Amino acid sequence: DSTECSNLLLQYGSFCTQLNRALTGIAVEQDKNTQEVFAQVKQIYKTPPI
Amino acid sequence: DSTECSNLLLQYGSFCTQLNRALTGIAVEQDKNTQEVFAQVKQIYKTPPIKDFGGFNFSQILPDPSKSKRSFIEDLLFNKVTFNGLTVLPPLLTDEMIAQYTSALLAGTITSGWTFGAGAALQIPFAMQMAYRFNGIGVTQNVLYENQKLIANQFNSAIGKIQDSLSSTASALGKLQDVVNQNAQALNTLVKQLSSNFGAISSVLNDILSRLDKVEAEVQIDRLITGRLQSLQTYVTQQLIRAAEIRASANLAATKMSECVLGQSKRVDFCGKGYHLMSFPQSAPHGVVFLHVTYVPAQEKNFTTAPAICHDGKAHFPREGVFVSNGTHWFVTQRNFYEPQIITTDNTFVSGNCDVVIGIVNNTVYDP
Amino acid sequence: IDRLITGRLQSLQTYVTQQLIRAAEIRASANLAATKMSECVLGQSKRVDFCGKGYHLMSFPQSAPHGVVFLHVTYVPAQEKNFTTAPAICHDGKAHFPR
Amino acid sequence: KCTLKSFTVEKGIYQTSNFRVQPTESIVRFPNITNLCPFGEVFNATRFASVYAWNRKRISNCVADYSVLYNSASFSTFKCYGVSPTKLNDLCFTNVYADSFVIRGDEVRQIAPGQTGKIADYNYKLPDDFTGCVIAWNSNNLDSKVGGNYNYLFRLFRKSNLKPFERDISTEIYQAGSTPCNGVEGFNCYFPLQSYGFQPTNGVGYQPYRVVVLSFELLHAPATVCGPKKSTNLVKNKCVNFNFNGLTGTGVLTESNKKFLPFQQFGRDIADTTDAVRDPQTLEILDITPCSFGGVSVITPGTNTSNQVAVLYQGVNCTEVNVFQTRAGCLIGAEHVNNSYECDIPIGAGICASYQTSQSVIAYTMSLGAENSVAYSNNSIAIPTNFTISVTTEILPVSMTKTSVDCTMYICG
Amino acid sequence: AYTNSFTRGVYYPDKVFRSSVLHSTQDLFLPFFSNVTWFHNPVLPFNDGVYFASTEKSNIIRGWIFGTTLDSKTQSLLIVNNATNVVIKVCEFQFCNDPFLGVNCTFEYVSFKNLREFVFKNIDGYFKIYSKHTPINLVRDLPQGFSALEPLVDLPIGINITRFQTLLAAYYVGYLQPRTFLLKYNENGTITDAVDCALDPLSET
Ligand SMILES: *[C@@H]1O[C@H](CO)[C@@H](O[C@@H]2O[C@H](CO)[C@@H](O)[C@H](O)[C@H]2NC(C)=O)[C@H](O)[C@H]1NC(C)=O
Ligand SMILES: *[C@@H]1O[C@H](CO)[C@@H](O)[C@H](O)[C@H]1NC(C)=O
Ligand SMILES: *[C@@H]1O[C@H](CO)[C@@H](O)[C@H](O)[C@H]1NC(C)=O
Ligand SMILES: *[C@@H]1O[C@H](CO)[C@@H](O)[C@H](O)[C@H]1NC(C)=O
Ligand SMILES: *[C@@H]1O[C@H](CO)[C@@H](O)[C@H](O)[C@H]1NC(C)=O
Ligand SMILES: *[C@@H]1O[C@H](CO)[C@@H](O)[C@H](O)[C@H]1NC(C)=O
Ligand SMILES: *[C@@H]1O[C@H](CO)[C@@H](O)[C@H](O)[C@H]1NC(C)=O
Ligand SMILES: *[C@@H]1O[C@H](CO)[C@@H](O)[C@H](O)[C@H]1NC(C)=O
Ligand SMILES: *[C@@H]1O[C@H](CO)[C@@H](O)[C@H](O)[C@H]1NC(C)=O
Ligand SMILES: *[C@@H]1O[C@H](CO)[C@@H](O)[C@H](O)[C@H]1NC(C)=O
Ligand SMILES: *[C@@H]1O[C@H](CO)[C@@H](O)[C@H](O)[C@H]1NC(C)=O
Ligand SMILES: *[C@@H]1O[C@H](CO)[C@@H](O)[C@H](O)[C@H]1NC(C)=O
Repeated sequence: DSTECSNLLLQYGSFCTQLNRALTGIAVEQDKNTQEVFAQVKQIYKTPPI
Repeated sequence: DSTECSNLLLQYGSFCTQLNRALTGIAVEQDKNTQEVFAQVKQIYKTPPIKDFGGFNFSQILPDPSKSKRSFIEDLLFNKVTFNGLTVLPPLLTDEMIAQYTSALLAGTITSGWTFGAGAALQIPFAMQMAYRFNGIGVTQNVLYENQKLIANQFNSAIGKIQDSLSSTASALGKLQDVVNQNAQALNTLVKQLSSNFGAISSVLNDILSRLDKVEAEVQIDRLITGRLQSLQTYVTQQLIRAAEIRASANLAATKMSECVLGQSKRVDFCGKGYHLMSFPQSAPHGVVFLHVTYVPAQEKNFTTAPAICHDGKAHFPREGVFVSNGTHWFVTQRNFYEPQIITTDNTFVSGNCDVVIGIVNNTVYDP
Repeated sequence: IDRLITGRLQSLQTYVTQQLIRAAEIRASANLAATKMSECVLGQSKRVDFCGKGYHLMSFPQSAPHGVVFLHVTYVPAQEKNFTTAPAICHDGKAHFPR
Repeated sequence: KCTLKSFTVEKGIYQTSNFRVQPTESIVRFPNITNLCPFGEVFNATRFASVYAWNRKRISNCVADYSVLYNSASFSTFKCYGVSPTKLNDLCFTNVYADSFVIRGDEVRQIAPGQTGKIADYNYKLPDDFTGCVIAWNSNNLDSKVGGNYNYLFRLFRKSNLKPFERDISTEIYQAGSTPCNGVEGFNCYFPLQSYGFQPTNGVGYQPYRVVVLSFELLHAPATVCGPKKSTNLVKNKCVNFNFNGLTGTGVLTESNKKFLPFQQFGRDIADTTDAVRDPQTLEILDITPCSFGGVSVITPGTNTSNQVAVLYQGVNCTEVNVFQTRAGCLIGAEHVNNSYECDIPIGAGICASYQTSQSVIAYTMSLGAENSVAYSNNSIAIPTNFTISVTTEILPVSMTKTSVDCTMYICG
Repeated sequence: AYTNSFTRGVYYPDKVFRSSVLHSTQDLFLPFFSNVTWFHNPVLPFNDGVYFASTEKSNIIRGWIFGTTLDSKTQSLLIVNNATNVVIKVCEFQFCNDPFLGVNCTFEYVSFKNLREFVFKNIDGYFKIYSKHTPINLVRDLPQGFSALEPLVDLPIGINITRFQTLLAAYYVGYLQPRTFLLKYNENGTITDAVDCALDPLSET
């Protein structure tokens, strides 16, 4: 949160935005990986009381 | 094409040679990925001049000769998916060659079943091929021949719903569109990075060479070289990571070609939901589409059941199928379709006496 | 010296990044070879074209430098003849199907 | 062989180089040469100043063609200081100044950096660091007269010497003694101005000259005086180097259907690339296209077989470069064969190449396999009467060579 | 008195044609839905730059003065419509303490029914002017809608400006601020719409 540094970092162009976009793709994939394994069942089946 | 810059770039050595070698490996792999999905047919099989397929209608997945020579559904698929030293190289197989491969795979499947994958294509009538696929899911083949018009109508109707979906929406094609979008965004980012200073006096290389004398210009140009070389190393690394994912997807598609199209898979959910009958390949931009045909059971009834039955002190078990009761009588049925039969000495086998089995029930076994 | 350090460190980071990407391709190939050992050597696979072309009978592993070779033994049908065929036959007003 | 760093080459297609169409010539275009600085009214006008009271012109907001001075034989002397005169056609300045006077031919030598003597001391002083120009011509034909010209004066006397450009025009009495002046001469009291009295009979150092002195400054405020822009003819449909308004580049220039608004000068692509321009002289919109470029690939059978090769100029049209055009590029040294085979060496877009029979590299459309109409009917089956046991080989990679690096010994050692 | 700016005060930021594209740019812009000071002639701040507009059918407003003192001690810009033609000068003017037109100089230049709108900014020694003119459905307040101001002149003056005043009846003054805008260029290369990227979270999106 230095403004003096931040205005120099703007001169490097897209690098900062494409690092955030890469890590966001990792994060959205982790929820997809979890759906593909567990969310296969259509209905929440229950065992009988006996 | 600045010669003052080009002679400074010599100081970095192998870097541009090994970036070009890395992208050339990605480019050669895309032809290999394609060849392994589509070139699974030894011969360009073709369908007969008359369509005597037992009431099944493939006209919307077969080639249209009035048109490339794509199917009607392959035309819907091809409609719905949509120089700073940069070049695009053509694929080795043209879209017309990919469509001849899907045509041959489809024609081999319809005219000879699973046999063209194992050796020579052996012809079989299509209703007799479908009867073998019913035996493959554990349904007796008389269930096909006694329902052949219903089964053919349910297939022809379900193929019509694919056309209606692909005419009206692109929601499932987002997988192929995302591959087009990601490669376009990555090249636009690489080109936009030529507008950046990286700390230099200007992002324009001729401008530096006009504002400054030789030794001062050389220090400013090395910042553009450093930032542009890093900008390109970032692109090539991301294309290497992205190609490894497309190769995993192409290996999966090549396995679905062999196991779902050239065969009948026993593997649960591998060829869609329900019990796999057969599937058909259709070509798409940068991809394949499989139309997976499956048997889904539809209208269940409850029955009382037993593991075995007692007769003359002998315990009888069903040879295939399961024992069921309608509340008064006892029958044996096949497991996947209700077709009750009288319990007989040739529907069943004996093993030991009535004392051991938990939940055995008393009945006649008829001896023919 | 900082110019040499910077360029040599970038040279070595490029090598290690490409060895990580290349090792992931070799792992996928070793996982495939370990699956072919179980399903083609320790069993008989019904999966089409998993253990060579034709109907799989058995396969034999042979070692090679940095790899494995599978000798896949398959049944290929060889000399077909044409016949007339029927789905069922009529007898005493009833349909018979092949068992 | 040099691309692969080897004396032996295996069968394949290898990229060895990049092709790039070179610029045929250079174009330069700037707006029509206009708003020239008013130097004709400084140098070529009728009247001229006395050296005690020089006329200064301020030159601004204009283009200054110094070549009209330095190439002209119209002058008895021309000089520039700190800057070469031919470079003044390139340089641009916030302000420029021209100082003008009539002076005797000897006292012209006092018109130099940091000078001394009656003109430098009491009429016109230049600093020791003076960067600028001096232009002088004999004016005995204009400024001398029979019986002596009374129009032209210098200051002989003053209380103290002038500072650089100190434009004192006073007639005040110089005094150096106790008797008061009261506005007139007397004991140690002197009237400051004297006539040169120029006569046409005079020797060269006593003849009149007209002189102009030019001074330049570039400041934080933008350059209002600038070098006159040269320009070429405009060349279309060919690869050229170019410069429009100072926007430099290289490419092929073509007539276009783009509809720029009247103030717009350049056109840009989605990714900031310039893809059109307006010609600043005749206001056409020109599409800019890159000069043709692509990889150069050498197609070879192995050197164990032969030394023959074919060459592919990737994505290039053969017009830019047997010779054969393909969608993969211009293909040179391969015989086009229109009977198809399995792909030996892949070229792209359905084309492959092989070395075949009298022996040459050949290029062909690849064959996908033999055709077969399967003998289907709703009534017939084929059944195998025999088998072959087949043994097939599959090869799989399992491991790499295990490597370690001491990063401190690689980098330093 | 104060009024809403709506989506007014966008101008073409550079001399570049772009077509059927969305271009993102940072510059001194009048922020969307900001308020503007409304007048029916004080000395005013200039700040980073000014948006000015009036509703007109009668030529009441003739010109402007710009500088630090706007008076005698140092050079100041003067801009005046001399009936047939515009006249611009940058003299050290010894003119009135409360100037109007009744019912040395280092540079010089010579060129209700409607809303007439102008933008003034003085970046790195150049005085920029942009403008537009339109018919209007309302006389007393700024018209809701979109049109972009086109550059008139780009003057190499190099004078320090911190204040301005108008020479003479409704007119409005707004101040530019450093902002990022996303500008929509149509097939003719005209700016037809914009997003002020700091207005609200949907505009950031
Ligand atoms: C269980 O199935 C049997 C048929 O196999 C049913 O028995 C028949 O019922 C009809 C009248 O509904 C009689 O005319 C037949 O003579 C019966 N056949 C035999 C073999 O007995 C029986 O009704 C069914 N039970 C229930 C509860 O539905
Ligand atoms: C096959 O399906 C198409 C599409 O519904 C239809 O046009 C055609 O007439 C059908 N042909 C037969 C023989 O049913
Ligand atoms: C089977 O019986 C139970 C109890 O009557 C009922 O809840 C269930 O819905 C029945 N299922 C079918 C297929 O009829
Ligand atoms: C089911 O449970 C009952 C008791 O509720 C028992 O009598 C019967 O033998 C059991 N049958 C089986 C198959 O377990
Ligand atoms: C089945 O039959 C035997 C012999 O009659 C009898 O002993 C037994 O109790 C019967 N079991 C049931 C469950 O009715
Ligand atoms: C089978 O029948 C077809 C059609 O008559 C014929 O082309 C083919 O040669 C026959 N023989 C075999 C062995 O398939
Ligand atoms: C420049 O001069 C040429 C002379 O032929 C004339 O045709 C053209 O209109 C002029 N353009 C401008 C912008 O003054
Ligand atoms: C090659 O260039 C010529 C001349 O411009 C043109 O007629 C031809 O169509 C071009 N062919 C290809 C494949 O680019
Ligand atoms: C190519 O095709 C033409 C007919 O279009 C034929 O006459 C010619 O001999 C063929 N050339 C080669 C070298 O195959
Ligand atoms: C089957 O094929 C073998 C060669 O593979 C041949 O020797 C043998 O005679 C054939 N048998 C029949 C019955 O055709
Ligand atoms: C206009 O903005 C100023 C400064 O933010 C504020 O003092 C004033 O109350 C506002 N007026 C209206 C009507 O919004
Ligand atoms: C674009 O320009 C053409 C004339 O060149 C004009 O007809 C059209 O209305 C303009 N606007 C659009 C949106 O095409």
